[PDB]
Parts: sequence; C-alpha cells; structure tokens
Amino acid sequence: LTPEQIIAVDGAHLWHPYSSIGREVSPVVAVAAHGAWLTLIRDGQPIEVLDAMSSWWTAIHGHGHPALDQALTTQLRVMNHVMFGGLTHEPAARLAKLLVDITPAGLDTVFFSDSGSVSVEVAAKMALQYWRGRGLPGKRRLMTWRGGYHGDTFLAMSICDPHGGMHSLWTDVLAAQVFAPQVPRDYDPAYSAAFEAQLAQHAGELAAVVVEPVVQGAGGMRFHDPRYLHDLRDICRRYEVLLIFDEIATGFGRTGALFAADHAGVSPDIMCVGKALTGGYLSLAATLCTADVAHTISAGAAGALMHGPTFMANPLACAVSVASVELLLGQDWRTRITELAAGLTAGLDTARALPAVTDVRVCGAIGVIECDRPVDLAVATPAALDRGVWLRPFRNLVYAMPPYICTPAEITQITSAMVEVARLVGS
Amino acid sequence: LTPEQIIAVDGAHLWHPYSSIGRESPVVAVAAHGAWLTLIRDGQPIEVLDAMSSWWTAIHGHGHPALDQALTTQLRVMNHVMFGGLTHEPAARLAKLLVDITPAGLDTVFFSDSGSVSVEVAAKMALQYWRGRGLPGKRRLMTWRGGYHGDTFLAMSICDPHGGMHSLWTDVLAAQVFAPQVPRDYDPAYSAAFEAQLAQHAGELAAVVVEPVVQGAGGMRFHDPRYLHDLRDICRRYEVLLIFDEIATGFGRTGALFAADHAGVSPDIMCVGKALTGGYLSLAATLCTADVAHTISAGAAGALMHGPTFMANPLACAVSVASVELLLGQDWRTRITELAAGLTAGLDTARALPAVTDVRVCGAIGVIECDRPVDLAVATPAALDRGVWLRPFRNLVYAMPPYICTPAEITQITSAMVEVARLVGS
Ligand SMILES: *Cc1c(COP(=O)(O)O)cnc(C)c1O
Ligand SMILES: *Cc1c(COP(=O)(O)O)cnc(C)c1O
Ligand SMILES: C[C@H](N)C(=O)CCCCCC(=O)O
Ligand SMILES: C[C@H](N)C(=O)CCCCCC(=O)O
Repeated sequence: LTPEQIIAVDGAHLWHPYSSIGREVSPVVAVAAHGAWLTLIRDGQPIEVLDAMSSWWTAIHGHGHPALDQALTTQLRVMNHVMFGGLTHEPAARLAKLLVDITPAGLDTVFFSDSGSVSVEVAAKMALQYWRGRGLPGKRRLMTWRGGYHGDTFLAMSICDPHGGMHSLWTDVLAAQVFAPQVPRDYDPAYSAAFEAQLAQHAGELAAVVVEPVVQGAGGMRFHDPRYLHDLRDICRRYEVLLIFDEIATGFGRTGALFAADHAGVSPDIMCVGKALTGGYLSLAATLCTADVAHTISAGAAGALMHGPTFMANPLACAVSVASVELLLGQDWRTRITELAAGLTAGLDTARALPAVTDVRVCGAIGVIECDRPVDLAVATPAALDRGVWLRPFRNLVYAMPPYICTPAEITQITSAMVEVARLVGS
Repeated sequence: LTPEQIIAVDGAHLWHPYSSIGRESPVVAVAAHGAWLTLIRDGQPIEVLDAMSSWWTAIHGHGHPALDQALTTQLRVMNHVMFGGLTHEPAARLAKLLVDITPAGLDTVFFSDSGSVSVEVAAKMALQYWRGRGLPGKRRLMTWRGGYHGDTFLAMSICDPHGGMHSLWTDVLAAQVFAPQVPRDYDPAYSAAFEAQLAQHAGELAAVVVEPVVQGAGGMRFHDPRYLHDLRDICRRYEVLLIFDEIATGFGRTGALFAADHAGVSPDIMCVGKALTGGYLSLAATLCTADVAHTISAGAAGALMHGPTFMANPLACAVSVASVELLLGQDWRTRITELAAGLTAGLDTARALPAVTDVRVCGAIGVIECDRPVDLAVATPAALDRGVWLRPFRNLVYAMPPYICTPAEITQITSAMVEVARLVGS
C-alpha cells in the first residue's frame, strides 16, 4: 500500500486511541523505524524524525537494535509460541529469573500477561484473593492518591484520578475506591500523616494501596519525593494493607534508577511492569509478588489464581525482553541516564522564561515543559515535525521520554523542538 | 538453560495459569514446528502433536514459512510505532482484511493486545453508545449461562456464575443478567423466554454478549445457529446492542469463516483474537458498525478513551495479515470439513466407554464429555505416551487441532483422546 492508500483505509476503518472516528488528528503515516529515528511521510515525502516519545515510552534501546532483532529471529527459528497451561520454556524461565533478580527485594514470583492494563487487573486480583485466603473478604477496596493512571480496563480505571484523569466520565459506573489528595512534589510530613489517618479509617475494607512510584505519568508527568514511598511502605505494614507499585512507566531505568522504588529503597508486596520490558518490540507485561502473597493467595478456601491469558509468557515476547534487559544491564545504564537527564535539563532551561510555561522539570530520561494551557496538537505536531522531531503533547504538557541511545546532539535537537513548540503555544 | 535448570527456575519463580504456586509440574517445551511440539519427557526430547493448537491459536501450525517470513520482513523495516498520532501499512492491511471478511456492516476496527481487553473495549463501546443516545441507564450486560469471555474483572462478570471458572468471585463482580443455558437443539420456547426476560430489563441493558454457536471455556457446548438469528431479532426490537465474542470461534474454526455466518447474522460489535495471529503473538480486535462508531463519536463524551500502549503493533499485525491471507488463499472450508469428518470417525468408539456421556464435533473441534472431572495427572502422561499433547479441563477431553493436520495425525489425536476417556472410567 502507498501512503495515500494507507491514509484512505485508515480514515475509513481504523479507530485510533483516545479519539473519535470522523472529525478525529488525522494520523501521519510511518513507513520505517531505525535506532532513535522514525521515517514518516509528510506531504508525500519521507522525512526522518527523532522518536522523542520512545513510541509511548517503550523503545529504550531504539528501534531495530541488532541484539533485539537477533533475539527475536533466533527464537522464531525454534519455537514461536506454546500454551503456558501445562508447559514451560526457556525464554519464560530466563526472563523470570532476570526479573526477580533486578526488581526490589522479596519479589520472587512472576505472573506474565499481555499488557500493562491486564497486569494491573492481575495485581488487584492477587491482592483481593490474598485477603480472601486469610478469611477477610471485606478487604476488597483499593486506595490511591490523586493524579494517578493505571490503564484502561475497568478495574484499572477505578484508580485513575476521578476528576482530571482520562477516565473521569466513567466514575459513576466504576468501583468506588479510596483517594488521598494529590501527593506533593516536595516532602511534607503532614501529607503522610493525613494519608495514614485516612487509610486507618478504611483499613478493614482495604486490600491494597496502589500507586505509581516517584513519577505519575499519564496523569500529568508529576514527580514526588521518594520519601513518601518509604512512608507508604511503613503505613501499609502497620495497618496490614498490601502495597502495590505500578512501574509500567517507571521501570527499566527511566527515572534514573533501575526501578523507581529503588529511589526509596522500598519493596512493594506486588509490582507491575510493562512498556519498556520488551524494548518496545512486542506487547508483554508482568506482575510480581512476594512468596508470602503467592502462598497465601491459595490458602484457606481461595484455591488457584484463576487467570490465564491465551498468550501468557509468549516465547517471542519473552525472548526479546530477555535481550532488552540483558542489553540494559550489560552497559553502564546509570551514567547513560544521568547524561540524558543533564542533556534534558540543559536544553530545556530556556523554556522557563517563555510566557506560557509554568514549570520545567526533569527526572532521569523524562523531560517536561508544563504550559499554562492545554497544548493544541494541530499546532504542536507540525511544529515539532518541522524541526525533525516526533513529539506528542498531552494535557498541558510538552514532554519527551527519549530512547537511551540518543546522542547528546540528538537530545539537544529534541529539547530545541520542545522549546519551540512551547514558544508557539504562547502565541 | 538445560531442561532441568528451566524446571528449577520455573518451580521457584513462575506462576502458571489457573494454578496455585508450589502446589500444582509443567513439561518443558524446547521446539515447535508444524503441528508438532518437542517436549522433554523423562529427560528425552520427544515430538508430540499439538492437539490443542496451543490454546486454539496455531491454526496453520507453528513456524509456518509464510508467517515466519512476514514477521521477519516487518522486523527489518519497522518493529513498532505508537498508534497515537501515527498509522502504518500493517494496521491498514489488517483492518481492510478484517472489515472485508467479517459479517456485513462491521466496518470499524479497534485493535488491542488481548482477548480480554477486546471484550472490555466492546463493553465500553456499548455503554458509551447509549450514553451518546442520552440513555446512561443502559449499562448492564445480558448473556446466557455456560459462557466465557476472559479473565479481567469486567470480562469475568459475564462468565457463568454458577460453575464457570470465575464462580468464586460472584460477590465482588458486577451483577449482570443471565438467561438459562442455551440448549443444543433449537427450541423456539427458549428464545421466547430469553425475550421475555430481556424485555423486563431492556431499559437498563447496554448489550447482549454471547459466544456464537460454540461456547468454549465454559464447557465446549454447541447450540443451533438459529438461536443467534433470534438474538439479532430480539436485540433489534428492544433496542439492545448485540455483541458476538468470536475470539475462540473465528477464522474458520467452526466450519464457517466466523460462527455468525452459520446464522447469516451480523452483531453490532464483534471481538476476535487467538487465531487472529496464527498463534504467533498476542493481538485482538473489536469491530463495530458505522452506527455504533458514529453514535459514540457524536456523544457529549466524544472520544473513546482507550489506547493500549502496543495498539496495532506492526509485528503482530504483519503476521496476522499473512495468517489471514494464507487461510483465505486456500480451500479452508473443505479442509475444516475433512478435519470434522476425521474427528467424528476417530471419536465414535468413545461413545461406548462407561464414563462417557457425549461425543460431539463441530468443524475442527472434537469433544468427549465424561461423567466426572478428568484427572490431568492421569490424562497428560497417557496422551504423551501416545505422542499427543492434550489438556483436558473440567469433565472434557477435547481437541482443536491445527488445520494443517493430516488424516493420519487426526487419527493419532483421536486415538489418544479415546484412551484418556477409557482411563477416566477406571
Ligand atoms: C480465549 C477467550 C477470551 C480471552 O482471551 P485472553 O487472550 O485469554 O484474554 C475471551 N473470549 C473468548 C470466547 C475466548 O475463547
Ligand atoms: C502505560 C501504563 C499502564 C497500562 O498500559 P497499557 O499497556 O496501555 O495497558 C498502566 N500503568 C501505568 C503507570 C502506565 O504508564
Ligand atoms: C497509551 C498508554 N495507555 C499510555 O498509558 C500513555 C498515555 C499517556 C499519554 C496520552 C496521549 O498520548 O494522548
Ligand atoms: C484464557 C484461556 N487461555 C482460555 O480462554 C482458554 C483456556 C480454557 C481451558 C481451561 C484450561 O485449559 O485449563
């Protein structure tokens, strides 16, 4: 199909995410991706632009990395997929061993699934089944703080920010969960004391606290002091409420630590990972839990964990994930991310002086220009493309989560485009 | 890793589906090619038939050269890009194929990453539809018993609450409306009763959701396609949407391209998955009519706020395009008829077995139903001894073999199935 043909079929038959159909955006045709770069069709002509978004925060080693391509083709040659019901295999074993070794201590059990939203559903199921296994089925609600996002399936939606979150129109049909106020950027003991007070009054009906550690992504690219996670861990411990960290966006080095929990030295009872898990090649996610959680879940009268995605532990997805994680661990990723952060900080600093900019902030390989108004994609997208960068703002944010392989020059091209988008926003 | 090292790691760290940890032992798989798996039995690698098609996905068998090549072709040009703001050739080629081969009127495609997600998307579409019509009270689902629709919490709510796999969770799930178990043979009184029950709930129902013709994970039950014609009629007259979940029945499995085709009926919304990718990669899709898509988009809500990270993944779409074209490029209907005949002929003798209550076949689906639960500890090694990978569940010994299975291979599969049933009764 020609780009023309692709656009026609697309307009007629494809529903895009977070969109209407008809009077929708109008997507740009992508025809190739290599390293940090996408080949897009603009006015009938192919242009090369930097994938500043890492393809929604997944392509940490860039596209078509030789190690990941090879890992995929090697597995393809021997075994594409077998059912995980009754069978196991090397890629599943290798990936699970890697995951339990690099995640916060105590997470020794791995349940694979096909997507981040599903892994969150699995996390909640683990938490609820845990308490059923202890003969306390009243412990069935979740608690979180505002500003959060945990995916788009219906249980996941129930812990999305109920007022400004993308799922706010659904609140009347969602499970009603417990929400603490927005966690602040700077550490304030009074906030943690209030969180504890609120949790204490609901402790008998709470299965778990569920939060994104350090960085809240889709809810506003907000950062908070890691010490709050230390307080959550302690509160949950004392009141016997499970602690769940959703690291689907923060995992695999993105915030400057291997996992954002590591900024706090905290181990949750349950953890979700996804997105950058496969290096952005294929859909895969995982839910990890402690031995105590795993063993209790089938205690009393609860029985087996009745979850089993058809493509659970897919050998192809697991094999590229093994390669992606090994590639990350086999380099000095900590210095790499530090250099990326310094580059983002340096390149975004001029945005602070722009009239429509309210904040500039960087955490690891995350760079954010917060604006005083919602960012118009119709203006932003071509402005970024004109400067050789693929950017997709959302809410009032011009942000990047670039591939780890970006050179300092490429980072400066990305930040330059961001600043120019923000400049255009304010005029 | 060696097989023993894999077993060690697996036992320590891997949670398997529908199981407990440290109380459930998996067999190591080291290769798969065509209709055969290479498994490790007592230290020896053996080749056995994938009678389950790896949970009903591997319709062209494993490592089919056309599908392998499609994947490797796409890998060299573009592994993945975000579907937010971008589009691409594999998504367009796949959407065009699916719109063309599905029941008439299904012209919009929302891709997702798994069957259960595609079901939640379908439900979201149905609820958002009625909101766009100013009827937000229409928010419950109706289905019939014996059904299965996945494992996420909304999907669980339309699993049969009495004896379906999610039955222990009834007290926490959304309470949906359940009609009685639909019978095998057509009885118009069943439809009239379904209508009567639906009528009293019509003002609060967004949709009827069912598996058409074959109910899979809820018990491998078959029903007359005329029931689906009745549901189309009832939904039309009472203004309730009709959703067909064809995640198990799609792509030829029941003898028609989609099971809905047996009834000559189109749902308003349709889910597909599993065999969509030929069993290579996780992918699913939710299709809807122009009416549904436009009504959603014209509502105050506006956008459908759903967007899986790996939505319309190029690699998954590329292998699916190849799998679908490979199916359409051959006489699949004759192939399935031949498979059905082979299954019928090979399972016939099981009818006489003392613990067997029914034998039934529908397209490339063969079922022995027993009078008691089937013990995997007896069934699994028995079948492996006969060169077949079988996974019974509940009281069912069944197969959903790759379409490429030879008559000899089908003979081998059915013989193992008969032998497992024989052992159940002793
Ligand atoms: C397998 C299946 C699903 C869910 O698929 P997963 O990939 O396991 O989420 C949903 N509905 C039906 C009818 C199925 O057979
Ligand atoms: C992206 C994301 C999810 C869910 O991801 P999908 O892959 O879209 O299902 C969940 N939680 C967080 C924090 C995320 O960033
Ligand atoms: C796509 C995935 N579900 C995700 O969490 C990222 C969404 C956050 C950005 C919203 C947008 O780009 O429109
Ligand atoms: C979601 C799951 N893979 C599925 O729907 C098919 C499995 C149903 C059979 C249940 C078993 O084999 O134990």
